[PDB]
This record gives sequence, C-alpha cells and structure tokens, in this order.
Amino acid sequence: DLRNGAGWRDYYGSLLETSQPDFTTLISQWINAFQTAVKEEYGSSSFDQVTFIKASGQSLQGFHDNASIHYPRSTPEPKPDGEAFKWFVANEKGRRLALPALEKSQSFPIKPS
RNA sequence: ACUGAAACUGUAGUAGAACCAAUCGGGGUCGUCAAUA
Repeated sequence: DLRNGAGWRDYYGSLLETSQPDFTTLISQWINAFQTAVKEEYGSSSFDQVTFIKASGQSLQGFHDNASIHYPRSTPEPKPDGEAFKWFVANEKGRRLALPALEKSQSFPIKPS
C-alpha cells in the first residue's frame, strides 16, 4: 500500500474507508526512474552496463561458468589440514594473480603458476 | 509625684505547562606469520 503525500491527504481526509491507489501500475515506472538516474549520473548507454550494477548483478546471479566457489587452495579437495594459505604462497611465487573483477566472472586456477 | 492596657504578619494561591531515551549497526568471516640459506 504505497501512496504519495497527496494520496495520504485523501486517506487522512476522512474516517470513512476510501480507495487506495493501485501501486502496481507505477512499480515499473519507479524502477525506470531509478534505472535512468543511474544511467545519467554514472554515464552509460545502458543501465545493465554500469559497473556496480553489472557487478551487483553477477553477485546476485552467481557465476555461470560452473566453477566451484571455495577459498583458494592448492588442491581440488578440501584436505583436512585446510592449508588455504599455500595457494597464496604458490601465487606469490607464481603468476601473482589478483582477484578478478566480479563482472568478468573469471575463475582462479588451482595452480596459480 | 509612678511602666498604659489589648492586638497571630496574617489571608487567597497545585513548582507547574510543553518534551518519544532516542538515532545508525546482517552475530559476521581467510591467508597470513616468521627470515634467511
């Protein structure tokens, strides 16, 4: 039950019941008001190409390449001793790769070397 | 070449009116640490 202040002046105008407006005609308009504002202030031809929007979208959607999500480790299995630090050791002596951009959806290799 | 006497500083009057103990905060989560040989 969303109404602007004009719609609340009507609601508080009477102690009798009165029609609420149908917000579902407007929801798409409000979303477009948001989306166009993002296109305009974070200059883009598309809303979906705005970098924090594309990044946020990839977060909510998850990664498409079906690579598993897990902390860096130098072995497919989670081995019981959990030496996740030694992927970072291999990365330091290896290709020194950084955490890829979220909107790029790039996986790490298990051997960062 | 005579102390004046007698007379409640009392009577009426609400320390009260107004004021939100409140604003913000995912019980959350990854690679570091040590320095030589």
